Order: sequence, then C-alpha cells, then structure tokens
Amino acid sequence: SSQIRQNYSTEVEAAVNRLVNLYLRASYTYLSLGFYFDRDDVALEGVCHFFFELAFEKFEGAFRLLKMQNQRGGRALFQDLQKPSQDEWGTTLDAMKAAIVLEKSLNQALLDLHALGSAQADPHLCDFLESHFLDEEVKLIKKMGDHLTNIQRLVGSQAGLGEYLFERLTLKH
Amino acid sequence: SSQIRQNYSTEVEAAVNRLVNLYLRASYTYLSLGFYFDRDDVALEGVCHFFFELAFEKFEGAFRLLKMQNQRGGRALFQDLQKPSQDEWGTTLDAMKAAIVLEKSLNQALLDLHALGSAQADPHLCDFLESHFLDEEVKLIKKMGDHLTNIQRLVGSQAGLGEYLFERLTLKH
Amino acid sequence: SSQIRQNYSTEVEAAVNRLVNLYLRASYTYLSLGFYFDRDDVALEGVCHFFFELAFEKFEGAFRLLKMQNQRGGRALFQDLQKPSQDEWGTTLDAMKAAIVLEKSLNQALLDLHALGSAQADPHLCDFLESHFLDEEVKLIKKMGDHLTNIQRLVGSQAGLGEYLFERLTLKH
Amino acid sequence: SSQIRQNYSTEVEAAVNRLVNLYLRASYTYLSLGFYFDRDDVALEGVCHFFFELAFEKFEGAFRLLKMQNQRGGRALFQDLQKPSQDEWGTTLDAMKAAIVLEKSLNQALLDLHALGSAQADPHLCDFLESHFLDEEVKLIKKMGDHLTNIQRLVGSQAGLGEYLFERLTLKH
Amino acid sequence: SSQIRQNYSTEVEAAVNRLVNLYLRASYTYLSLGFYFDRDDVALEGVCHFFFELAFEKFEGAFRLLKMQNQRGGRALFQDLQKPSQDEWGTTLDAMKAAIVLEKSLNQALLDLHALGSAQADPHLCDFLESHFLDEEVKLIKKMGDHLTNIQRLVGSQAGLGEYLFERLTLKH
Amino acid sequence: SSQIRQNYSTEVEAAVNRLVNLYLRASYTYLSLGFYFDRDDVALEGVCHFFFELAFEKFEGAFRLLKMQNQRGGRALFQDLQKPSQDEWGTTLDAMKAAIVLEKSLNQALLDLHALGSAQADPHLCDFLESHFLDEEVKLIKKMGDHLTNIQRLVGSQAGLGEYLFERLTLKH
Ligand SMILES: CCN(CC)c1ccc2nc3c4ccccc4c(=O)cc-3oc2c1
Ligand SMILES: CCN(CC)c1ccc2nc3c4ccccc4c(=O)cc-3oc2c1
Ligand SMILES: CCN(CC)c1ccc2nc3c4ccccc4c(=O)cc-3oc2c1
Ligand SMILES: [Cl-]
Ligand SMILES: [Cl-]
Ligand SMILES: [Cl-]
Ligand SMILES: [Cl-]
Ligand SMILES: [Cl-]
Ligand SMILES: [Cl-]
Repeated sequence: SSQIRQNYSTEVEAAVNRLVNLYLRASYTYLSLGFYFDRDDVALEGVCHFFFELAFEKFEGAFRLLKMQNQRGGRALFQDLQKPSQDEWGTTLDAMKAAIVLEKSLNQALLDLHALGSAQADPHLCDFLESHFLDEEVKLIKKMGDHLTNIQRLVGSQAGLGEYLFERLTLKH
Repeated sequence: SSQIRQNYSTEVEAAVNRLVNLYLRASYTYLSLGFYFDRDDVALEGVCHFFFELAFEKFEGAFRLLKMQNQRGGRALFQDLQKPSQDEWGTTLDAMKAAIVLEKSLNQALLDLHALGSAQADPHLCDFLESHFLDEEVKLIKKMGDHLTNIQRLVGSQAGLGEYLFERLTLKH
Repeated sequence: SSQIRQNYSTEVEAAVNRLVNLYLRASYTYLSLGFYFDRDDVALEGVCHFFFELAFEKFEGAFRLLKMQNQRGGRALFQDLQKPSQDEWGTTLDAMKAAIVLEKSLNQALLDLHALGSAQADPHLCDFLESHFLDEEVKLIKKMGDHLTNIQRLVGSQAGLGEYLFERLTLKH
Repeated sequence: SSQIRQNYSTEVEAAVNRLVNLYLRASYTYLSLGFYFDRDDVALEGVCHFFFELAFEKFEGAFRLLKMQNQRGGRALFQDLQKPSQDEWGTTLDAMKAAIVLEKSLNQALLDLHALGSAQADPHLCDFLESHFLDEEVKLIKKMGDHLTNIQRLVGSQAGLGEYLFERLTLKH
Repeated sequence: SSQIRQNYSTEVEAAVNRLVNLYLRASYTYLSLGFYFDRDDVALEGVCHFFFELAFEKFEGAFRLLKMQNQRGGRALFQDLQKPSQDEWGTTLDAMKAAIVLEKSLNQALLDLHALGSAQADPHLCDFLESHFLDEEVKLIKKMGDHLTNIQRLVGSQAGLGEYLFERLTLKH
Repeated sequence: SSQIRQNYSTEVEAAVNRLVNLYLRASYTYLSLGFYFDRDDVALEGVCHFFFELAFEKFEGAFRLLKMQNQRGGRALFQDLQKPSQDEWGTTLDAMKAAIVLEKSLNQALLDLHALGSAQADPHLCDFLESHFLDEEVKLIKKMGDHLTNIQRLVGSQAGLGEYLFERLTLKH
C-alpha cells in the first residue's frame, strides 16, 4: 500500500473517519438549528447567526481531519450522515442545551481519539488534536456555558422578554 | 393608436392602472402610519421611520409601474385615492398586523396580474413583475412576519416595556 | 387631550389638514403631468422632469405640514385624494397654464391660512408659512410665468418647432 | 450526439439559428443606415452614430444567442445574410420609421421564440430571452417612438431646419 | 399555521426539501472527490481544487434553497444524507464523467421543480430557480463538457502524461 | 452628382464595394470558426479567441473601406453575404489552413485593387491600401504560417496531445 504511511495505525485511521462523520453530523445539526431560528415564527437573528457560524466551524473541523488523514496516508471513507435529532429546537435555552450536549459528545470523541493515539505511540496525532481541536472545544464549551447561565438568568417570569434581550444584547447581529 | 405598442393587451393595461392605484393607496396608508407614530402621545421613532420608508417604497413601485405602462405604449389613467382604513393605528402590534394584511393584498394583486400576463402570453410583463416586485414583496412580508413574532414575544405582561424595547433595539433610529 | 398643545386653534388644525390634502392633490396632478409628457406620442423629457420635480416638491410640502401638525399637537387627518382634473394635458403651453392655475390656488390657500393664523394670534404658524412656503411659492410662480412667456414667444406659426426648442434649450435633460 | 444537451428541443435549436440570422441581418441593415447618413450629401453625424450603435447592439445580440446555443449543446448553423431592404434611406424620419419596423419584427421573433420555449417547457431559454432581450427591445422601441414623435413635431413647414435641429439637439455627436 | 405563507403549495415545500437533500448529497460527493484527488497516490491538485470549489457551490445552493423555504413560510425538513456512490473515483476522466452525470441529475430536479411551480402558478419559485440555479447549472455543465473533451483528447496512448498536462495547464493551482 | 468626388473612378468605387463584401464574408467565416471551437465537443478556447479577434479585425477592415468610400464621394452598395464555406471546420490545422487560404484571397483582392488604383492614377487609394491593409495582411499571413508550422510539428503520432498543447502554450486564453 502506502508510500508515505508511517506510524499510523489502522485503528487511528478508522477512528479518524468516524470522527469526520461526527463533525459532519454536528455541522448538519447546526445547519438545522440555524434555519429553525431563521423561521418567521421564531425570528431570532443572533441565535440564527450563532448556530450557522458553528455549522461552518464543524465543517472546517471535518475538513482538517480529512486533510490530516491524507497527510498520514490513511484513506478517507465516508458514511451516511444521520439527520439531526430534532426537526424543531424549542427555545433558545433548549437549543443551547442541545448544543452543549453535542459539543460534550464531540469533546469526548476527541479525548477518546487522543487516548488511542497515546496508547499507539502516535505523537503526531496527539499533537494535531491538541493544536487544532482540544482547546477550541474547551473554549466553545465555556462560551456555551456562559450563554446558558445568561439565558437562564433571563427567564424569570417574562420568558419572551428575556429571550429577545439575550438575542439583542449578547448575540451578534 | 400607438406606434410602439406590441403584445400589450387592454386587460393588462387596465390592470396595471388598477395596481398603480393600489400602490399609491398603500403609500398613503404608510404615510398615515408614519405620522401616527410621530405623535407626541405615541412617540415611537423607529416605528415612524419604518412606515415612512415603506411609504417611499410603495410610491417607487407605483412609479416603476407607470414608467412600464408608458414603455409598453399603454396609457396611465389615475383614479381617486381612497384615504387609509384607519385614522389611528393602535399599538405597534396592531400597526404591523395591518401592514402585513396590506402587503398580502398587494402580493395577491401582483400574482393576479402575473397570471393575467401568463394567460395573455405577455412575457415582458411577467418578467417585469418577477424582477422588480415579487421577490421584493416576499422579502418584505418575511421581515414583517419576523417583526410580528418579536413584537408578540415582548407583550408578555409588560406591554409598554416590550413596545419600547422593540422600537429601541430592533427598529432603526 | 394634548400634553404639548399650546396656542393652537382647532380652526388652524383643520385648515392645516385641508392644506395637506391640497398639497397631496397637487403632487398627484404633477405625477399625472409628468407621465403624460413621458408618453411615446408626447416625448418631451425636459417637461416630464420639470413636472416630476414639482410632484416631489409638493409632496415635501405636505410632509412638512404634517410634521408641523404633530409638533403643535394637532392630529393629522387624511381624506380621499381627488384624481387630477385631466387625463391628457395638451401642449406644453396648456400644461404650464394648468400648473400656474394650480400654484395660484395653493398660494391663495397659504395666504388664507396665514390670515387665519394672524386672526388667531398664532405667530408660530405665521412664521412657519413665511419661512417654508410663501417665498417658495412666489419664486415658483415667477419661474412659471417666465416659462409661459418663453413658450408663448415660440408658438409663432411653427408650434412644434417652438415646443421642441423650449424643451431642449430651457428645460433640463 | 451531445454530452451536455438537456431539455433543449430541435425546434428551439433551429429557431435560435433563425433568430441569429435575423439579428445579423438587422446589424447589416443598421450598418447601411449608418453609412448612408455619413454621405457628404446627407451628413447627419448624430443619426449616423445612432444607427452604428444599433449595428453593434444587434451584432452583440447575435453573439449572445450563438454563445447560448453552444452552452445548451445546440449547433450554430449560419445561412446567407440578405442585403438590407434599401440602398438609400431617405430622411431621418424615413430611416427611424424603417428602424422601428425592423425592431418590431425582431421583437415579434423574440416573442415567438419565447412562446415556443414555453410550449416546450424550456425555462432556461425563456429566462435567457427575458433577461437579455425582451426588456432591451421594449426600451429601444420606446426610445425610437420618442424620436419619431420629436422628428414629426419638427417637420412643420421647414423640414430641413427640423432635421438639422433634431440631429444637433437630440442625437449624440 | 403561517402568518406569511401565500401562494406556496405543500407540493413545492416538500419538493424544495427534497432538492436541498440532493444539493447536500452533491456537496458530499464533491467533498469525497476532492479528498480522493488529494491522496498521495493520486496527487492532482488542480482536480482536487476543482471538486472542492463544487462542494462549496452545492452547499451554497442548498443554503439558498433553505433561505427561500423560510422566506416563503415553508418548513425546512432534513433527511439522512446518503454517502457518495463511490469510495474511489478512478481517473480524472472517470471523475469528470461522474460529475457531469451528477450535475445532469441536479438539473433535471431543478427543471422538474420549475415545472411544478409553473403548474401551481407559483411565479416567485419559478423566478427564484431561473435567477439563481438554471443558468448556473447550464454554465457548469458546459464547462464540464469542455473539460471532458479536453481530457479525452489527451488520453491518446500516453494516459498518464495527458492526465498530468490537463491538471497542470487547464485546472487551477 | 457629387460635390466632393475628385479623381475617383467608377471602377474603383465598384471594386471597393466588392472588397467590402469580401471583408464582411471573411468576418462571417471567422465568426463561424470561433463558435465551432467554442463547441463543448471541440473546446479549444485559445483557437476560439484567435478566430473571434479576426472576425472583429475583418469587420474593422470593411468599416474603414466604407468610411473611405464616403470620404471619396463614392456610394456604398451592399450585397447578399454568402454563408461560410463549411459548417464544421475540423482540426485546428484544418481551420488554420482554411484561414490562410482566406487571407491569401483577401490579399490578392487588395493587390488587384491597388493595381487598378495605379492604372487609374489614384494615389489616395493606393496609399490608403498600403497604409491600412497591405502590411497588416502580410503580418497576419506570416503569423498564420508560423502557427501552421507549429501545429504541424505537434501532430507527430499523438495528434490530440499536440492540439491541446498548441492551444494552451501558443494561443491566448
Ligand atoms: C402618498 C400619496 N402621494 C400623493 C399621490 C405620494 C406619496 C408618497 C410620495 N413619495 C414620493 C417620493 C419619495 C421618495 C423620493 C422621491 C419621491 C418623489 O419624488 C415623489 C413622491 O411623491 C409621493 C406622493
Ligand atoms: C453586419 C454583418 N457583420 C458580418 C457578419 C457584422 C456586423 C457587425 C459586427 N460588429 C462587430 C463588433 C461590434 C462591436 C464590438 C466588437 C465587434 C466584433 O468583435 C465583431 C463584429 O462583427 C460584426 C460583423
Ligand atoms: C458535505 C455535507 N456537509 C454537511 C451537511 C457540508 C458540506 C459542505 C459545507 N460547506 C460549507 C461552507 C462552504 C463555504 C463557505 C462557508 C461554508 C459554511 O459556512 C458551511 C458549510 O457547511 C458544509 C456542510
Ligand atoms: Cl450505505
Ligand atoms: Cl372622479
Ligand atoms: Cl371616506
Ligand atoms: Cl447557400
Ligand atoms: Cl431517520
Ligand atoms: Cl438581392
């Protein structure tokens, strides 16, 4: 087989392909989230833009993973992309809760892959994840947690008002 | 009669004149809406500016229609302009509801005229409507629907607060 | 009623609303004049542009009047807008004669309103009219009189030639 | 045959080739018109330039049609180009009358082709015509009608004077 | 249901959702094509970049469709995304053949949707497709056909040489 | 007849008209050549652009001839334009061979006309041809001969490869 492959296990190759699938699924989920908040009967522009930026971020993550797979001499293999878990995403709070669950699952998949790289003595893979993924994910989950807290603080007894204010004064538009 | 007229039915000519009347009536309605929200006892600058921009837009629509009537060799005929349906327009919500009703009526008149053009095999008219009117109208009705949803979300139990916040944080001033 | 209204009679309020109606009717008349001279079988661009500029001027006059009505704490009330007095406007001479008749009627309405303001000891209204309307109107009627004289001088025995030359060499295109 | 052709009827292909022939014939007619008005014994520069600009416009129309034929996977087929209908074109009025007749024939050919596209459910062809041809033609015929009216107004009893003035004060030089 | 929806059939809404699925599948196919040509054992940079640009184009198409669905008051519904039809894509010729098959299928889906819009008297949908999709697709299929012809001309008896030269001298890098 | 004509024979006048016909026929031939190489199943952009530039050059030649005819007081007379000699033009080699045959025929017509001018003692005509036509033609035929030699050198046993390389590395795109 490969004229470049070196120190790159079949286990890591497969796991990288699985992780691509997870990132692309996450991108799709965020595309659905974005268009839901674009509905005339939802109409929260800042929320919309927040989730579309994440759709792009997750697609970029997948792309970098696929680039690395080729740089290492593995073979990119694509699978079916499962549709997102919901067709409607409820409130901004419901959506941000679903997004943090999603991110925590991606982070766990990154950690799992890092551990596999470590067991396989694959330092390039370990560094790749550390340099492009693990801190980005920590930073994103922190920001989502910050948002959750602010959204929650605003529910009070006037939920609509709080939802509008969060979109207007925290999220970008 | 006309040295330029070609493929331009009397039915379309008349319907174009009727549509001009509808656009000018819509412009007038929006002028009334704008000055109501300019009242010292209403005083919602952003709402005022939103409806004045629409008064100008609807006048522009009428002007383009009249330009096209002449380009086709039809004869512009003006009728009495009915005053707007109300002298006072209630809340921002009441006003935005009235505006979307108005826009839906204009859109239906555009669709009706497009259908007439299609039946008469008048592709220039059909393209004119598609290129300058139908998508502008879809975009406007979408924006009004977005606004309605945000206004509605803000009523809650503190209607005045919500009305102020919508004007301050969504509409332009 | 009004928390701002001071020294502003019901008579002036009503007369201001009537004057708005007159200005908007004048704007409409000028819109009709403009599109007539835009006809392929009339085709006098300079005349067209002259009357469209007046349509805009008269609309601006109405707008300023409505702004002032609100600044004084009166209530803008709109009525039906009568269509213009003609559907076709004849020669440039016929049109300019009709325009000066129209302007003289507006000027008389301004003078009448000024007199009412004076009788009611309403100096703000009197100054408003003097500052934004009376001299603009004198200047416009003078310019129309100048035009009439030039158009008349050009009729001679070659009316078409004179009509073309006036449009080409006096009016803007 | 063609590796790209899709939804593109033989009838439309042939009609497009015929329309190319019509446009190129129109270009040739305008070339003849231009050089006639360039004669020392005619010498109307503005008229000359007006018809040369149209020769170029009609050639561009043909070129776009031929580009589209290839984009659709049809085969451009050229036929003999009939010489223009006259060798001398009379007055500016005679020439502008001949030009509007010509344009009306081109417009009818466009409408005929649009109808064929519609019957064949060929929306690309229908849009192509609407986007690049039908409104350009309406605008041109309107401008020619405007010119005819001005030329006619200037004949009066001093035809030479009127012909000179039209060329000098309306047409570009 | 919807406060904005007007003249927008359930049939069109569903078909738009189906078309989104087709565009996203096409984007995925092009992502796979791109990474295959990025393999160290394939290594055709220009081919890689050509297919990645198409992945982005097809994603943009899907996005515009979803935007329009919301502008019309339809509801975006996502389905599972089928993986691409192949894991390895053979030669540049094999790949470009597969890409033109794919594009022809998308074009047929656009035409089908346009026909449905026409039957339903939905001119906004018909114009949307004409303005953003049908000509882009014709232009792309023409370019692919051009490429196919050039690739085919280069096979001769030295296929590797021809594949290299096409990538180096036609495709962008 | 003519108030400007001087030293300008009927024989030269007629021959100039014939030469215009030849130039316009040549322009048409080059238009056909250009669109053939624009076909999806030919697809040689550089060849396409080479022949379109010549279509424009030959049209310019005709235009200059017609300008000169009027400057001399002759009368431009147009005839039917024969369609080009072929509907399909074969290889780049076949096309360039046909183009040099065409150019040699134009050059001979120029030389013939120069000789007629010389016999008629018409130095203005002789200079006009020398200054705007004879050297342009020599330069063009030299360039075509250069191209023929390069195309011929590239046929070898891999004709497609050679045809691609010539288009890519010699002709402009
Ligand atoms: C409202 C019924 N009527 C009287 C028939 C209106 C309404 C609105 C108008 N708005 C404009 C306008 C708006 C923006 C920029 C330029 C212009 C203009 O030149 C003339 C106008 O004339 C109007 C007449
Ligand atoms: C009149 C019948 N024939 C010969 C078939 C014409 C007529 C007009 C033409 N006008 C152009 C032209 C005009 C403006 C800018 C570029 C071009 C050009 O590149 C080629 C032309 O070729 C023409 C051929
Ligand atoms: C391939 C299947 N999936 C997951 C559903 C894709 C494919 C391609 C995509 N391309 C973009 C994209 C491309 C250019 C510029 C911006 C963006 C963007 O913001 C989001 C994207 O998201 C994508 C998802
Ligand atoms: Cl599968
Ligand atoms: Cl009446
Ligand atoms: Cl009433
Ligand atoms: Cl023949
Ligand atoms: Cl499912
Ligand atoms: Cl003949």
